[PDB]
Amino acid sequence: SSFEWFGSNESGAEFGSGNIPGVEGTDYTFPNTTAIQILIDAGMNIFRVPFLMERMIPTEMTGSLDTAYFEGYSEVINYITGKGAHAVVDPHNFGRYYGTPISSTSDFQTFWSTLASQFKSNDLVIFDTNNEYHDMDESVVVALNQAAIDGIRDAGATTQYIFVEGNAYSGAWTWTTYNTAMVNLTDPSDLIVYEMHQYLDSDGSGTSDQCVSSTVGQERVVDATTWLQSNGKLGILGEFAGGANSVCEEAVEGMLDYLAENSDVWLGASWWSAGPWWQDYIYSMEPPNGIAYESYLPILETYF
Ligand SMILES: *[C@@H]1O[C@H](CO)[C@@H](O[C@@H]2O[C@H](CO)[C@@H](O)[C@H](O)[C@H]2NC(C)=O)[C@H](O)[C@H]1NC(C)=O
Repeated sequence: SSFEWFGSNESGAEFGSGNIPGVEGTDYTFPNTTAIQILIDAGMNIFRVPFLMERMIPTEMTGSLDTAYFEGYSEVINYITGKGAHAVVDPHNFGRYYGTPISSTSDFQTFWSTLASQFKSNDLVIFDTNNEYHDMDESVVVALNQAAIDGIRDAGATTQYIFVEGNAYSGAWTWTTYNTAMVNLTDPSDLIVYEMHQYLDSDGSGTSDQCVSSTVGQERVVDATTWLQSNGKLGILGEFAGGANSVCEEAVEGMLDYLAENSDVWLGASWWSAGPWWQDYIYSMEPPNGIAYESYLPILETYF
């Protein structure tokens, strides 16, 4: 292999974000375990599974677990890890709860204790503090990541890796601009990995199948790599995608090339995304039909 990890996001349980709590099979759905097996069969060994905070612990983030939503969610997590792959537990929330930016470190830490308690003995679980903090003050974002860490560990979830995420959608290309204060994160178990996202379209939003250039991928992860090398941190590219065309594919190959050459900071990547409701989606990695599945899986498998 080139990386310690390589996998895909498995979306569905976070869809219908406009509808809280929402109803399974209408607003949202869970990932298909059979389809995950196919990607395991192909050589993928880590799976990031988004979910909404408000659906997991309704009303208040110090509250109790929704039994139904948590069992739909855990069934997928226990399938991934029961097959010996890592499962990334991902509250897909942008640093906001019911749309308000999160500003209580003690409440966020209570949220994470409650959640991380239900997974404390599954070493294959990874905890992801929050998906893409944005438009919040840097200090608050940093403290929230430290709150999550504290609630995870104090819940006894002490062997699992913790993916922490930066401000500014935790993009790699803006990391040294917004997220230099994220060095000051500690963890008693010392298993912090910095999870960065990188898309290759003009604004980096990853909503287009067009890339800026066949070198834009590596160009957008060089700064972030020297920050990890300099300050002695580990990184994982938690989301990345390209359109099904040659220029994009060249840019993903050149970025992954660069990351794999720097294996000593970069532990791997995860594609955005797989999951059973993507259909026509320009980045769908979901078998048997997904546009990325046909075009990129043959490419990415070179790095497994
Ligand atoms: C989950 O994934 C499996 C594997 O892709 C899907 O099974 C396929 O289902 C369609 C028709 O329903 C068939 O064309 C394929 O032959 C099936 N492949 C199998 C069984 O390996 C299954 O439909 C998916 N379930 C969902 C999306 O709910």
